[PDB]
Amino acid sequence: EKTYSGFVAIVGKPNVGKSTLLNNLLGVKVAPISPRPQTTRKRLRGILTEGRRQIVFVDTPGLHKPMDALGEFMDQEVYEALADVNAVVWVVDLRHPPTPEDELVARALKPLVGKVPILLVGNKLDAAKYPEEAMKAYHELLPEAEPRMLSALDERQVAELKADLLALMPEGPFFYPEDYAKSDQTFGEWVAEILREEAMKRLWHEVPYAVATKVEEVAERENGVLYIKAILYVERPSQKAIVIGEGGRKIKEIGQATRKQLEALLGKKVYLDLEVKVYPDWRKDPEALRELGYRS
Ligand SMILES: Nc1nc2c(ncn2[C@@H]2O[C@H](COP(=O)(O)OP(=O)(O)NP(=O)(O)O)[C@@H](O)[C@H]2O)c(=O)[nH]1
Ligand SMILES: [Mg+2]
Repeated sequence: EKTYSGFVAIVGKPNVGKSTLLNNLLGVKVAPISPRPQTTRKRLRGILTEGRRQIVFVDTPGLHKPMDALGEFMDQEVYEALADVNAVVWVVDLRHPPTPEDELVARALKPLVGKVPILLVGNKLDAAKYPEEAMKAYHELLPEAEPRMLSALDERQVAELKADLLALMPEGPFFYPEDYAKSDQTFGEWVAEILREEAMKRLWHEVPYAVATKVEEVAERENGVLYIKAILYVERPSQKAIVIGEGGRKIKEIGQATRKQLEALLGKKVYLDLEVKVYPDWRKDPEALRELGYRS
């Protein structure tokens, strides 16, 4: 009879496991993940429907001090993610004590204390040496939050968190139909993000942060083969050379890894063509940002 529905923002500094947590809460990979401290750049909605209850999760960019136009967009994305939700999941890395970036998040959540439930989720319990001490320090930054320690990779602990969040949703009609996709994004966007993820993990120094991607063509082909053409943009000529690599070895590595992940997630054959292009300092180009989808 009755139905419950709400939004849950997932926030925290970069690299704590926010996107990993979302994918595991949903049971399907919808968000890019990488070991680099600036992977997510735009809010991403993950739709969880369980029985008569629905949660629209909002993954967000890691909170940080903006350095350029892209950073400003990202900062605005976090701010807007926190404007109207029914609960907030603040993810922290239990492997170390709070950093100034974590304190930045605690500060951003103060106005929500007492207004919306805040769950302080300590992540990476599996790799933390001093989980308890770390968790205690994080909690002192926002005493009002409900603390818990887990690994976003642990099925049982994540399922427990999911149950606790569903019980917090207010009565109301579902925001999305119960048969809606697991995330609110186009197939093209999802593919471009998978490619960016594989690129970021295989590039170093400043290059990962200069990478943007876009799918320009998707089409049925060959013998049940899905054809995909995508562009990997960089900000400068020296980066293009490095992404391509000696004899095109680097871009081939990236392309192969992306094709294989795509085939494993889609369960079908994929033929992927990649082209590397320079989009002149696009992170500072308002027009470029709009073309690339970082619009607002
Ligand atoms: N050992 C361990 N690693 C984890 C866990 N959860 C996430 N990670 C790792 O932490 C890194 C960052 O995870 P990710 O989900 O991209 O973090 P994020 O908070 O979304 N980063 P950003 O804000 O930049 O988008 C990845 O290498 C990921 O595999 C966990 O429970 N245990
Ligand atoms: Mg992320």
